[PDB]
Amino acid sequence: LSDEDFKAVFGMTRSAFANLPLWKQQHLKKEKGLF
Repeated sequence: LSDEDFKAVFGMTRSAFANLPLWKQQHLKKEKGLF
């Protein structure tokens, strides 16, 4: 994903996303249908 894609998809920056606990990364992806 591009940096702006991360912002559009997750409502936070790439680095912010990568800094979340893994359960939370997984949940934020799964609720959108992502892997």
